[PDB]
Amino acid sequence: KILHRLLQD
Amino acid sequence: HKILHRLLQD
Amino acid sequence: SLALSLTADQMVSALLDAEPPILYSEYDPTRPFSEASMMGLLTNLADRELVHMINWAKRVPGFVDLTLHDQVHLLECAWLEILMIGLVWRSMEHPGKLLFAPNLLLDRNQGKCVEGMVEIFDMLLATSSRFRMMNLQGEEFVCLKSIILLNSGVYDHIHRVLDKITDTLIHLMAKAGLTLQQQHQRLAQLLLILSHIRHMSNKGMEHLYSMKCKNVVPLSDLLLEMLDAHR
Amino acid sequence: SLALSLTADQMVSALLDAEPPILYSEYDPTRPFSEASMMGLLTNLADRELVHMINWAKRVPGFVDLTLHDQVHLLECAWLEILMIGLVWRSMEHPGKLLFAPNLLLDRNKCVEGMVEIFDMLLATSSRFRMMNLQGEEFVCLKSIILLNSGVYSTLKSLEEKDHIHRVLDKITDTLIHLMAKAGLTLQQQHQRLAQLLLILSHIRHMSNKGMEHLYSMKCKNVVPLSDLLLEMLDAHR
Ligand SMILES: CC(C)Cn1nc(-c2ccc(O)cc2O)c2cccc(C(F)(F)F)c21
Ligand SMILES: CC(C)Cn1nc(-c2ccc(O)cc2O)c2cccc(C(F)(F)F)c21
Repeated sequence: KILHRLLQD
Repeated sequence: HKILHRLLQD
Repeated sequence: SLALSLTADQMVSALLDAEPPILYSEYDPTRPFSEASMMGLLTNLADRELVHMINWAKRVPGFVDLTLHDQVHLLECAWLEILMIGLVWRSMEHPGKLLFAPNLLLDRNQGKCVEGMVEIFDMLLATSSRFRMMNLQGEEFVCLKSIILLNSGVYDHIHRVLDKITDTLIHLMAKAGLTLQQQHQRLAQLLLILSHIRHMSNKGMEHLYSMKCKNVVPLSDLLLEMLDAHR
Repeated sequence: SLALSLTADQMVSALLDAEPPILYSEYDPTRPFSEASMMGLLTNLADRELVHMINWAKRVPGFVDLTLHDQVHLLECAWLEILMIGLVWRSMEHPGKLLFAPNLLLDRNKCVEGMVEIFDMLLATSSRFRMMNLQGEEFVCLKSIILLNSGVYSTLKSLEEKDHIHRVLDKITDTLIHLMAKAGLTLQQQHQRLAQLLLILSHIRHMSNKGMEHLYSMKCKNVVPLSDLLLEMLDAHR
């Protein structure tokens, strides 16, 4: 999940 | 002509 | 425009007296679990409520000052929102349930039998719960409903009337003993819910359209013309 | 939870500080565009803005206190509304035009079919901001409200997170009223302005919903390029 990953970064 | 147009008239 | 010369109490009285009645569904003992039976009952209900909504709108201060075309535009834009806010209002005392009519209480278990409906049901239920937890008052409700009528299609008279309704909402909260701080916080909370009501209307409108396509349930000419306006 | 303990002025400076940058489009006057190419400019632009929106969101007080799943939900729900209010804000001083990017300023004249009405709606919204003389301090508050509000409606957990969002929302309301009071508005003018501002979010939700509908339409027509992220965002609404 792209958004999920970006949020974690 | 719309039904609405008619209903909105007294 | 008479609207602007009303006191807060007069505005509230006007709005209370304009209230449309609470309508009943067909009196069959059958709980709908099918797309056909549920849509049958909801469209007939909406059909009959629309006629009352129209004559209610005419009694909203400031509304009748608009040209006929503008009146048409506002109702075409707002009608489902208006039906929905009424729905969640009367559903307040029935947690977990949607009271489309006194003889038509639906739970999410029935909405989950119609494709892509359970989502909107859950949103309606959450909005109802929200109104319940806020102790929403009938006088506040009618202000909110009128705000929807005037705001949703509004794209100077309308703006001034809308300001007047805001004054009226504040008046009511002040009359209920709320502090100035609680007043502006409560105003914000109520107004933010209008965005959710708008969201639910739009998703609902898409649903109505798919029914017009999928057919099966005949739609009134009025409903068709309303739907057609959102397209 | 920091946010709860920020003063109104602290809240505002925090929000101002977190403002995302204004990105450029790939518009080129010497290059021909189709209706689809034109839209490609906007989807491409939107895709790039999303990464910055994610960073901005983390700097909105209270947001980082949320679970990761709740954060993604809010952004999935609110992203287009947030792009749109940003658009409307930077377009204020361009009557009759929308400033998608500094190198992409458009009047209503390659809008497909029905897209034009959304365009008119954004125009209307912008001129609405212009007539109110919307202030940046107000703008950033409104934008933070969209983020927290547009997706808020089992466990709790769940219920517990909701209340915290509500608390943050009350805070931003206090901040708005504080800004207005400082600006010299009477109490009546404060409540009215607050209401005028919040009712505009209804129209912004509406424009967002219509936009999403067209976005799904473009995916199906499969001509205008949509990023993998925009696709995923789109799926969330469906
Ligand atoms: C999720 C649905 C209950 C929304 N809805 N609500 C209603 C509805 C009917 C009466 C009322 O008082 C309030 C309503 O929301 C409705 C009516 C016709 C069609 C629909 C449809 F599903 F297509 F969106 C209606
Ligand atoms: C102006 C309209 C093209 C609406 N719009 N605006 C934007 C948009 C893009 C960037 C931005 O900063 C602000 C925007 O409103 C947009 C993006 C993707 C899709 C659409 C769509 F047409 F489908 F609704 C978008």
